Amino acid sequence: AAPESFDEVYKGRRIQGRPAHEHGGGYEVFVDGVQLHVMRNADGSWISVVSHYDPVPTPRAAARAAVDELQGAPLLPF
Amino acid sequence: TVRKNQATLTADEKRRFVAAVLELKRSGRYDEFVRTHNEFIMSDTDSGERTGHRSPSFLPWHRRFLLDFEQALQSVDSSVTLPYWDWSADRTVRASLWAPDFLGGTGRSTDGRVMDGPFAASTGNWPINVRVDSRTYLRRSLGGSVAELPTRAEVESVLAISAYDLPPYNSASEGFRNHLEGWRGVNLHNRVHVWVGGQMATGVSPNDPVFWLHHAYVDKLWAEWQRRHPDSAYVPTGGTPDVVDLNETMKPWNTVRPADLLDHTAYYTFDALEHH
Ligand SMILES: [Cu+2]
Ligand SMILES: [Cu+2]
Ligand SMILES: [Cu+2]
Ligand SMILES: [Cu+2]
Repeated sequence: AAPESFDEVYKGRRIQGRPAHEHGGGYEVFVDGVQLHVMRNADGSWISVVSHYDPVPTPRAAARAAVDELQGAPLLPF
Repeated sequence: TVRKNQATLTADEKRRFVAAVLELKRSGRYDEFVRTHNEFIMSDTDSGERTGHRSPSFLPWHRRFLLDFEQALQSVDSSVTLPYWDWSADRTVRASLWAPDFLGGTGRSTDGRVMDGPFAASTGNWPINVRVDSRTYLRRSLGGSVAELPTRAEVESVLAISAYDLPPYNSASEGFRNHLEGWRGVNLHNRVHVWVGGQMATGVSPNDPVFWLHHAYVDKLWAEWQRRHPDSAYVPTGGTPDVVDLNETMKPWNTVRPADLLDHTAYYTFDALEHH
């Protein structure tokens, strides 16, 4: 099965995840309501387009890593 | 064309490489390389079609992408070739790579902005246009997100792997390609992207000109592996769904196969490449 959904405020920003030029993805992540491209690796880990060489265990971890990367910057829709 | 270790370029060579890169940026050509790479990074998946990354064609695909970029550079200045960055050796921020006469240094701590070198946003000459967030300036955090670049010993461990790639031909594979790419093992190529940080850690990593020098050394390590293993060759060799087999053509070009790219000497040589 896909991971569970999530919704929290992380470093002042709303991150959400939910099961569902770029790929499939059976999972969607948003940062302040803007979709963040994320992808699942064969081993179960996740990456996003702003950390695409750095596997993290879960989609929330990928959302949080994107907030850390963005340093307050609005995401652009993909 | 000879590809040289960046650490050995003369002042004139550095100057001409920087100027050719900036002219490709000015003319709009540079950004379309950034966009091509991001499209493939976002579409290559372990369970579906995969061509530029996480798959056997990661190496020939980047070889041809770098050849496209080198040819575009040469269209501006035919003397210029892509240099390579041996990150096993030049592993500190004090490498001349990161000097103001070449690529510029790390980003300031507030916002990651590169403040010197020819690609600093303040020059007016390096807008970040193909991007996934609002920021339009080049960013780096050298050594920020991972402490250390791969070491020579770590590279040697990867070069000793005899099989080119193995089923399932994706980020879970054993074999040389995936250990070089870095999804399994001590991690070579992926970890360098993470160590530079900034746009180099993202799907729009060719925004940083170091992308090319990184991939030129990854490409040299493929050549080195071929010399250590003359009895090993690209796999798979036919009929594999979702994966570019040896004699199948590759997107976006559609007119070239891994088979056409195995021998770099058809296109370029290195300043030094040990024999078998
Ligand atoms: Cu992706
Ligand atoms: Cu790539
Ligand atoms: Cu890369
Ligand atoms: Cu022999």
